[PDB]
Amino acid sequence: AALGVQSINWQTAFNRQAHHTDKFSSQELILRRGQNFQVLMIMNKGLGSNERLEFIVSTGPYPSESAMTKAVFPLSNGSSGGWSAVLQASNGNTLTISISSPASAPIGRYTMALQIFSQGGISSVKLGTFILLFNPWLNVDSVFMGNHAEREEYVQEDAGIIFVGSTNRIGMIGWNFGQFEEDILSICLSILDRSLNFRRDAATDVASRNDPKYVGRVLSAMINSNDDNGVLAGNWSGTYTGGRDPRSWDGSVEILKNWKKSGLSPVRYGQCWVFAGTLNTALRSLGIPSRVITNFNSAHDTDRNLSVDVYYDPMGNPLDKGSDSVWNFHVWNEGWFVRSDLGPSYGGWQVLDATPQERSQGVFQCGPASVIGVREGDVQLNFDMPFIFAEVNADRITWLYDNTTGKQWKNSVNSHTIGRYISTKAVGSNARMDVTDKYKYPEGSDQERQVFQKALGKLKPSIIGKLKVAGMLAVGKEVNLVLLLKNLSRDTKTVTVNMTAWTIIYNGTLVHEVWKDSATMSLDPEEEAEHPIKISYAQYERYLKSDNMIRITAVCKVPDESEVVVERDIILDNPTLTLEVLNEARVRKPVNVQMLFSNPLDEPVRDCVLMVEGSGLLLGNLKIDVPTLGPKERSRVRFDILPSRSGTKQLLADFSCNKFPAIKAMLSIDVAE
Amino acid sequence: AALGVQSINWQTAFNRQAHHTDKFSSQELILRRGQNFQVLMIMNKGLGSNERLEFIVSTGPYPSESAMTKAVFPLSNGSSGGWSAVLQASNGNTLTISISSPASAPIGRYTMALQIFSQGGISSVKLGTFILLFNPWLNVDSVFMGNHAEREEYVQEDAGIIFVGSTNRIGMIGWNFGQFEEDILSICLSILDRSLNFRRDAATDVASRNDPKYVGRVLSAMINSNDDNGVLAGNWSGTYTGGRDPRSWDGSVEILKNWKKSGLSPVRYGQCWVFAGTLNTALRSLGIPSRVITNFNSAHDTDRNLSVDVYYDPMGNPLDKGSDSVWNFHVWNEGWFVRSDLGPSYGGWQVLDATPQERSQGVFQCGPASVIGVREGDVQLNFDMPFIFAEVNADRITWLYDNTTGKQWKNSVNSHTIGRYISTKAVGSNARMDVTDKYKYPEGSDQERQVFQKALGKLKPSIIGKLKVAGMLAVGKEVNLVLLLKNLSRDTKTVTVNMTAWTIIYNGTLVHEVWKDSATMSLDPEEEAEHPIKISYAQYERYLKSDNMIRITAVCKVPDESEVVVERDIILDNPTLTLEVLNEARVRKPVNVQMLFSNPLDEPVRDCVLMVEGSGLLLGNLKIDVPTLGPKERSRVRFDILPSRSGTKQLLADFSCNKFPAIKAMLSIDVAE
Ligand SMILES: CCCCCCCCO[C@@H]1[C@@H](O)[C@H](O)[C@@H](CO)O[C@H]1O
Ligand SMILES: CCCCCCCCO[C@@H]1[C@@H](O)[C@H](O)[C@@H](CO)O[C@H]1O
Ligand SMILES: [Ca+2]
Ligand SMILES: [Ca+2]
Ligand SMILES: [Ca+2]
Ligand SMILES: [Ca+2]
Ligand SMILES: [Ca+2]
Ligand SMILES: [Ca+2]
Ligand SMILES: [Cl-]
Ligand SMILES: [Cl-]
Repeated sequence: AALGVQSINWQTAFNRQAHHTDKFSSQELILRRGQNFQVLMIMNKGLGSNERLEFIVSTGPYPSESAMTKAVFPLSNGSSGGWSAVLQASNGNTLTISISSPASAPIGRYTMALQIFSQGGISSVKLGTFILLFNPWLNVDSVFMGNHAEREEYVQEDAGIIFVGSTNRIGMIGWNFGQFEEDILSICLSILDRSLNFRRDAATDVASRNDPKYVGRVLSAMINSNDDNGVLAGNWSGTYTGGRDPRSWDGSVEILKNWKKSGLSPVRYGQCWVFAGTLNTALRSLGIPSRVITNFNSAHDTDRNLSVDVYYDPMGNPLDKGSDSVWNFHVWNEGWFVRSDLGPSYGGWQVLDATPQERSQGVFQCGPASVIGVREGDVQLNFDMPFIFAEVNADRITWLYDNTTGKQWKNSVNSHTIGRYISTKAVGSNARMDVTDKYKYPEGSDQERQVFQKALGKLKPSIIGKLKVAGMLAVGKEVNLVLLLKNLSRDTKTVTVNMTAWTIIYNGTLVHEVWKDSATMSLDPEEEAEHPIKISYAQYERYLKSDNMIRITAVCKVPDESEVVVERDIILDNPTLTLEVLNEARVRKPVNVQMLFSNPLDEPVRDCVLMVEGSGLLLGNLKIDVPTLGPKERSRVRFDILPSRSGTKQLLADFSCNKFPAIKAMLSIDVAE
Repeated sequence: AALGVQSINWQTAFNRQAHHTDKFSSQELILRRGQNFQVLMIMNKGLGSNERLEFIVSTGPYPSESAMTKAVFPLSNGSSGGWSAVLQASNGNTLTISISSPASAPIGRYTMALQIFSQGGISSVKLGTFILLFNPWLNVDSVFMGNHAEREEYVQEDAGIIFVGSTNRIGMIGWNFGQFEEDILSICLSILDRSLNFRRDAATDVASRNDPKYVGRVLSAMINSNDDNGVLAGNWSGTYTGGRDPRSWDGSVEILKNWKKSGLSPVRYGQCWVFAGTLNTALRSLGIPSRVITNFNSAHDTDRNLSVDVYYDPMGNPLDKGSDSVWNFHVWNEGWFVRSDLGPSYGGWQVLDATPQERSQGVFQCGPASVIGVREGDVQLNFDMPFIFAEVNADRITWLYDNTTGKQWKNSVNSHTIGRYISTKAVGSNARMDVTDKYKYPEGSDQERQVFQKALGKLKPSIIGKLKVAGMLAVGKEVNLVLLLKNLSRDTKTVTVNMTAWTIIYNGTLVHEVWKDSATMSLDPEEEAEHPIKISYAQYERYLKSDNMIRITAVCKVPDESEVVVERDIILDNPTLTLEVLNEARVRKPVNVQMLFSNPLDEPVRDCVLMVEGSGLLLGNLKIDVPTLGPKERSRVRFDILPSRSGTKQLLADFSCNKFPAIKAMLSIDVAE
């Protein structure tokens, strides 16, 4: 009887454990390239001296050996370095075989078949399928990350922290990456089979999947629905009808599953941190060490001159006049891998940004950009460095613009305001890790100025004032500020002060004027004076958005002297939302939790919805409808979670209502077992 | 100045599109009879009311008006049914003329001249030439085929399917008719100027080219080199030195062009499907709807008694005795046209056979034969009905013959074995369409025997055994069969079993004995016995031909009882050969393809040649030399094809080496615009 296969034991638990892929909820054989895995093949008879087994693996719709998307190798001792199979032992008709794959193999879904040469004939049968990912544990793999602690954080951690807020009050929201949640790995993999690149040339695309630079750039494009039926639809208008307020999301899970479930229609809506969290999930799921980065005072230089313009009118009104803009903050990602295309000094963290800001080669894609290169100003290197360098270190010019006279006139230039407190979650904790020094030389140093010039070269008053915050700033309470002015001349001066307050979106989008006022003051030499700014809840509540941001401006003028513009963006805190576990947490053991929220307003809050999730704590997202809550009353909502993986877990919740959209809350929980 | 032509616009693109002749690669004006075409004739002046224009068309070496091979008609309305010219419009000196031809005009190359009567004189000038073909679109043309799908398959399709194999397992080979390839039409037209009929009387020949029955019969003679320096030299010997193995060809293109390239020397070598594929090409190019028919168990009755004899000796050897013979299968063609010579009930499909088996009027020609007439047994009607009727319905007599005693004796008579699974490619797909019901009444039905007698009238054991296949049959593997015997007697019987195994050509030609064995058995009443028949690769490899067929025979004798003859022809499969395109296919876009072949033998295969072709995919035939391939090794050959016509195309390959002649592969490819 001709040689043949009766069955195959993939020893999935054993291999996935050794390959560090055991956390994915999938039942599939998930492996990482460049590392051996062992299988048991039960034949119908003993391997004959004149018989031969040839293993065949292939990925993509057009597998070919020349493209490395297909390999044929014989069961023969020794490793060719690339694909190979070694007969480790024979017991009866069972063959213990060790299979090896090259460190540079394309990632993705593969099929394995067995060609059998026996008795003057040939037979072929499919053995099965498996998934192959990047290997951060393998020294020769481009995504190699040697340190244990870092690799765990940047690859194995599914709970994260993204910094937000403003440079004056940095905050943070929890984010459920959930790369191990059911179907997430599958969906992230399917993204590559849906890109513009794949539709253009599937054979070439699949072959390029052995490159983190290529995979990274594709994802920075596919995470946004722009140009390719990607995942997230961006919206910075303040009005999110037809979707969800970008701030209500708590993780990447619901986003990706909704994308797939909707037949791949855009998920509405997202803003930069949503794009980043989702991209991070994809990157970590595929094996590319990655983290999320927050840059405050992030500039969008559409001019390629490393300079951005902001405008105000004589009355102190901020204007949306230039195509460029400065965001309170912008979030993006960094992937870890060598850069064979740039050289040995440019490996390490690489910037990747799925937020659609600047078109690259016609489409909304961004990165990878060597962070090391950005710091040195080597903006001629791929990819998108001019733009990225601009985000972290463009100069900022303030202009005065009077539409009535059509006259425009330069006021000042700030070369240190843009690119501050660049942050990312610390390894092993929620602390804030400041990586500003990695993106650029110190502000005020001759070096950052030399680099700026270098980068650009490649691409080409009596009155002083200050806005100070007085007392708590929280949605529901009145806003109290103080404009402090001082006369630094030896002559008494008369200053005319025009002020305004506008609610804004975090990127700078102006929503509405909520307050304005003018005043004239008499200041003797050295005299210091102050003008109080009071904005009631009744005045700002109507036009305040989930960003809880307000732009305060004061244009001060003295006869014969240029205007003095005093700026300040303030952020009002949301009332507190709390989560509490009512007992010890143990895996597979139900634990009661309760949400607490007190309405600080004189009116009730309605249409209250509580959204809860957390990988390893709850399967998917829990949605709970909470009844109208009277003024000064408290809502107590109880629900049960069911831990599934022991360790330090993160439970996140969002509480949205008519007067308070997207109030966030997070609770760390230690699950034992 | 006298009236004269300045230039003429044949509006080729427009007229060919209307005449359904736009697919031919030629630059010439190709038209179909009975349909008008439009030309623009720019004269040197206006057409005077006293001037006159006479058009003159002519075809052949002796253009004659009474023979319809020459026609003179005035530029005046009133379509005289046949040739005519109508002045549709006059703009400046440009005359828009519409020319009509008769539905019964002779096909072929025509010259068109113009006679001008101006200013009391006469001038004459040649306008140009055009090609005129049959018109299956014209209701009054004898080749008319009203159904769209059928006409598209039988006239416009250049990719085909020919069924082969045996009654025990019907296979199929792809064939590239290529009627639209460069020079093919021209060559097919030239065949008519090279026939015995043309050389005999060119004047009458060309005049007769208005008759599809005539054109059809001529081609059935000229496709074979016999008697007239025709195209193909047949060879059924198993040895093809000095030419190509009949099974290596993939189409009619290479064949016709070679015929022309060699100064009309015979192309070596062909067998029935090759003659048929080539004839089919000629028929379709000239405009005669046609398809290829495969008849299994095809009989060659040379005695005209509708009976064929097969002989075996006592030792179980098949013998080559008697003029007749029974082919495992035989291929031929059917053309579609009315039969004015036979009557209203005999139109439709007409048998045409270019394979030289039986001379007709001393020439190797065959048909047309009304298929409807064959079914009815109307064998007195032209042409060659006795022979064709016998091919599909002759009775088979099995004889025993011992040359040592010179004695011969009947063993059995079979009236159902001849003419089975008569098949043709389905319209629009590669499915097998069985047309047995068109050639004869049901085997076993009273009618079938009524017609058989009618046709002939116009011309004038205790042991039962079965041969069964044990395991797969493939060139390289051993052959395993079993002779199953059973004694149906009430008394114990002793049976002597003599067996043999002969490699054969598909037509019955005996090549060589590769195995023989004898055994005597004693079987009790109802007892069943089995005798194993095992033939190793070494035993048959030396005598197996490209046909890959072996004839197994068993003559069982019991004292006082007649011999029981058990027969079984088997087909060994060739090792697999596959083609795979590595991307989408689009017009003018080069796309890579890969050939996959694995050597199953313990020895290497040499002289490896890969032949590839396919209309609309490659211009002509691609020839690739493949390096020697060691045992158990795989050959990885890559090459590019260049789609030139959108639609479903057919790629064909032939891989020949010393140990494996003519391995076939076929791949359907969808070419986008
Ligand atoms: C120079 C004095 C002003 C700076 C510190 C003021 C004390 C508290 O700091 C305030 C916070 O309380 C406030 O909610 C946020 C939001 O924008 O802004 C900070 O500057
Ligand atoms: C009675 C035996 C026929 C029943 C089918 C048994 C399964 C395989 O059938 C065999 C094929 O494998 C073989 O290659 C061809 C060639 O002639 O002949 C068939 O009978
Ligand atoms: Ca996109
Ligand atoms: Ca700019
Ligand atoms: Ca700076
Ligand atoms: Ca001939
Ligand atoms: Ca006969
Ligand atoms: Ca019959
Ligand atoms: Cl998954
Ligand atoms: Cl031609």
